Amino acid sequence: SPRIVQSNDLTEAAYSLSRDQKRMLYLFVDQIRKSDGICEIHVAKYAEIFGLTSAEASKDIRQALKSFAGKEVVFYYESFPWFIKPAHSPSRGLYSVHINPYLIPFFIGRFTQFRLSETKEITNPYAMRLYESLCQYRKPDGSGIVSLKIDWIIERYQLPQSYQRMPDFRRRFLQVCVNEINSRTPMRLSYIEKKKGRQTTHIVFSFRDI
DNA sequence: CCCGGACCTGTGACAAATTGCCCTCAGACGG
DNA sequence: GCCGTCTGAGGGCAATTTGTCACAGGTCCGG
Ligand SMILES: [Mg+2]
Ligand SMILES: [Mg+2]
Ligand SMILES: [Mg+2]
Ligand SMILES: [Mg+2]
Repeated sequence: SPRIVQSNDLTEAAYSLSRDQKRMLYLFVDQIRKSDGICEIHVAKYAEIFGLTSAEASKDIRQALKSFAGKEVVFYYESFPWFIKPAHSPSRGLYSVHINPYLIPFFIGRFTQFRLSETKEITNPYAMRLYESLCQYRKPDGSGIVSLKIDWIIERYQLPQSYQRMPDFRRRFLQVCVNEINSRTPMRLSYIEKKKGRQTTHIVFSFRDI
């Protein structure tokens, strides 16, 4: 199945994208890498890849696409827009898109890689971003260990402000996303909290392959 | 000493957003 | 050439999940 590879600069960039937008983003990165920035998406191809109907596929592409306008990317800093022209459909069931050509070197570079089947069942976009960043530290054999700082998680993934209250961080982001990964990917994930005084400062993740 | 106050935790409520579903009807094609 | 079928572009839904905040209940500080 398709092998995603991506620069670590993208794995650790600051942005806010939905699940549907990240799914499309994987195919753009795949298309670009297999080579001006103009990519293409076929409704019927998207539907088969993610086990959707043609109807529900069309709805996902259309709304994702019009929601890209105004979206930006920050590499730690420098900010860029994803698109430099609105999307448009030349043919029925087919969409044409214009990626910011200045993003090309950030896609292809110290790199991260995973098969697309590993992620196509994750629903929460924050849970996707976590699985990508763990992959960045994965070994050939399938294990790894990493400590991520809570302030850095909040900035890079752009979690909403009420998750600055730690019990909400635990309840609505950490537990759910560890649970999706353990239920929806071939990984098996555990964690422990590092504290300093009263504040929790980092989360230490350990994982292996099933 | 115990207070009021500034921290921290977890849970119950509700509001706002997203999920996979359902139905309608015109476009493109082929036989 | 007309029509039957597969597409996909629209319009909606209720059931779940995600985002937000009040309040109970712990500690330690300082005065
Ligand atoms: Mg959808
Ligand atoms: Mg009393
Ligand atoms: Mg009680
Ligand atoms: Mg009290």
